[PDB]
Amino acid sequence: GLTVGSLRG
Amino acid sequence: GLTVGSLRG
Amino acid sequence: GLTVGSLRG
Amino acid sequence: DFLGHAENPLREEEWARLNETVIQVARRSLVGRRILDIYGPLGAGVQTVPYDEFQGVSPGAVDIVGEQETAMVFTDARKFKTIPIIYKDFLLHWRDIEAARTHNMPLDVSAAAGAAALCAQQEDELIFYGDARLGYEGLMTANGRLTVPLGDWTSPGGGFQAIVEATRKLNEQGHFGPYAVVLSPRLYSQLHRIYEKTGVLEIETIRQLASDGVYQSNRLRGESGVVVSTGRENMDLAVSMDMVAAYLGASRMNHPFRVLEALLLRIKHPDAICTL
Amino acid sequence: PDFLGHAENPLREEEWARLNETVIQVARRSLVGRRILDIYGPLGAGVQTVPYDEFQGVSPGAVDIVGEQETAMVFTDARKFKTIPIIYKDFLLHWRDIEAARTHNMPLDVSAAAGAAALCAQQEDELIFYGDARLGYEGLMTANGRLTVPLGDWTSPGGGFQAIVEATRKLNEQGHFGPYAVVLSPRLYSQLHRIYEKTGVLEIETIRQLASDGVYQSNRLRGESGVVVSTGRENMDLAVSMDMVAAYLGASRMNHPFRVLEALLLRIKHPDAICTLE
Amino acid sequence: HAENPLREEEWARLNETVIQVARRSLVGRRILDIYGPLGAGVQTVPYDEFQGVSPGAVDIVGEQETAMVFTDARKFKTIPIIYKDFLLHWRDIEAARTHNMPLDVSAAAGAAALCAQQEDELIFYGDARLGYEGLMTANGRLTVPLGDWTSPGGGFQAIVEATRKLNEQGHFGPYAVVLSPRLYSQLHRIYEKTGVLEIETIRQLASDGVYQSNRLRGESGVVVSTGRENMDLAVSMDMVAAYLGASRMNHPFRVLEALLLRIKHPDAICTLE
Repeated sequence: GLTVGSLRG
Repeated sequence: GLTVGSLRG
Repeated sequence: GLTVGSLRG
Repeated sequence: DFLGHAENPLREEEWARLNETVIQVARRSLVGRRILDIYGPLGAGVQTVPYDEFQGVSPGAVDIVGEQETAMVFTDARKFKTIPIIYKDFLLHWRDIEAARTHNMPLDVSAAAGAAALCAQQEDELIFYGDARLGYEGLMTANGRLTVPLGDWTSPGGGFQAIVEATRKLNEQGHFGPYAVVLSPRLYSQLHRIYEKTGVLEIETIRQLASDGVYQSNRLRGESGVVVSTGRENMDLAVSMDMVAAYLGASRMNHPFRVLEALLLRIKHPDAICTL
Repeated sequence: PDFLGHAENPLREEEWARLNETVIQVARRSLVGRRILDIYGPLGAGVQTVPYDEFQGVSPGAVDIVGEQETAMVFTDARKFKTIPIIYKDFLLHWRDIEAARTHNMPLDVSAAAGAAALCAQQEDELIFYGDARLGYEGLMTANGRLTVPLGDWTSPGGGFQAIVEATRKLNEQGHFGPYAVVLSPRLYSQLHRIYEKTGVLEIETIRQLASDGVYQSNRLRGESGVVVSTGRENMDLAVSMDMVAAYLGASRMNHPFRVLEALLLRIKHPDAICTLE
Repeated sequence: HAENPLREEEWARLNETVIQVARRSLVGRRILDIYGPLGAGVQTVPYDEFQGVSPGAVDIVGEQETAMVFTDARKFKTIPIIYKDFLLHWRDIEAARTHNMPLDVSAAAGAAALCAQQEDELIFYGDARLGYEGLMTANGRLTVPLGDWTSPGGGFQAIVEATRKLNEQGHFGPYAVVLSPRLYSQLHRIYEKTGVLEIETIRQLASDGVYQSNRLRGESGVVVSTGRENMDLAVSMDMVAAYLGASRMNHPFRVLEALLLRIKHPDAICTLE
């Protein structure tokens, strides 16, 4: 359900 | 299209 | 749930 | 049902009756469309139209070999103008719609007729006097307007003298065309006198002069009038959207609508207009 | 069976039913706050947090032919979320009592369950009337924003009536004129039942006629103290995520510890629907 | 008055505009792990604090007693909605469907940029009205001074002292450094004689990245021991455009996300003050 999401890295 | 239309003529 | 329940009525 | 935020509270027959009521009231109360040609329905997405403005008349050529340059100069930064939305809102009570479905039946659309009449009066106000904050020129407010004096219409024949002076000043700018006269209701009522005494009611003589028509507009303020040289090249009405009713969604369980149109007056030749 | 130590379940379904019936019966006899409070219903044990809406004042409705008069919306004034505590008491069942119930004494002896259920009910009423004061809960007697009338001379024949009438008058002028309930400490409650010289009528009868939702005695209320509450939903509420139930704690020294527990929170939506007698 | 004024291509264009602006803008999401999409119905999360550090090792042949690792005080925090609303004109939509085509979504880009900078502001300097603590405002914070950052190395020495303090609190491993743009621009200078810039010396000291954030105020920075165990981004719903229903035939939308920053260890944050 993420749109931007995780930006880790 | 036109609904009231031209009333000129 | 509502084992004891409401005692108001 | 009425509980709930339902789009389209009206049936197809009620929508058709609402729309045709709007059309009949607009055809009854629009004077600007009697004297102006329509550039044609551009679609509601067209928001801007070219505003070509011509300052002089350049006549045709007659010669054996057609080597004369005979076009308008078409210079100096061709303008565009935004087509405004002209609109009035009306309200239907939800219990009237619920009565139309079960109890006493015919849905009254008199508020639609009132809003259509006010949208038509706003269109005629835009045609004759423009809009200051949006920068629109009307027929009575166009810059360079050939104005004649309005002299003593309380005597019969003063109206005829005013219209022949107006058409003479229009003749001087090369606008020879079939004229239209729009007057205020005071001036139009003063033309309805048989006391011209060279004949018949003075408005018949004006109707021979004009030949595109003599009209009332109650938008015309005081004792005032306008004589225009009609035709698409002088002025028209750029109608991107003709007059229509749109649902706005329920506000307080009641049903508001908008009678709206999107049109702009394009004065291409301001010297084809003469006021008073 | 009993030699396998940590069995997951030491009771049969009928013994669980007897245990839970005992808990329900003792809690129904013991609880005072649930007679004046509606229940925001069973949220489930996995719901640990409840909305805590607070409403400041009442705005009137509208009378209109077409419904266009634009009255204000009741939504909340300050949305908070408040965690639902666990209210519990432990009891012990001796394992040979379960074995004897399976052989001799066929209904299981649940006296420790009944005592624990009474103590859990007492803790629920203690959280309803006073707060927790460590976990940031407000009781009916400790709600900031409540009203207060002075507790006059209740030894005189008519002081309790004057205090309750003034309390309902102050509740009425805050827009809370509904069925009132009065919860008194046992001292004031017994004082309302007194027969003086040429009494005529007990003061508790007048208070019971004025407080339509009942006049109650709670031993959790301390000293000479009491409370009048406009009793409905939209004033106050009991958010119950899990009602009173017995849970097995796993065996210790072959005996069976259980816990009677509930998870509930008192939600005071309108604090000015409370008038404490102070 | 529809429930949907946009076609699916227009919705896709609007949403990828919002996602592109957010992914280009967000800096807090580069250093914080996510607690998943919780769903819009989840509007409250546990806020564990873990400030107690009992030696913890049983360290016996058998089992002696140490205190269990738990929340020192179990509390919950409400997830705020971060939102910015924008308006599309209806004749613009009708023009995009018939006349000049592409359906300008510049208002969506501006709203998504404002919503992303509000998310970053909530992450670094949390809402004091709503009781949220940011990374720069968390009570229980390690704090090292900047010292002289206008030297050959003053930035690297501040990161060295910050990582020393974080190591002495038992917070190790990949560090992430977020600097204000003044400090981040200062560090593209020569410090060590091999010609490596001071930013890259810090980048081999801070393994999970050195970032700049325009929401950081003045000369300021933060070093974080990154990881889900130390701090978290509880996302109820990620950034999305919602239609609000037609008003005067125009189409108001809102870009919104629901998220909260959970500092589970306020010893894993050292601010460069």
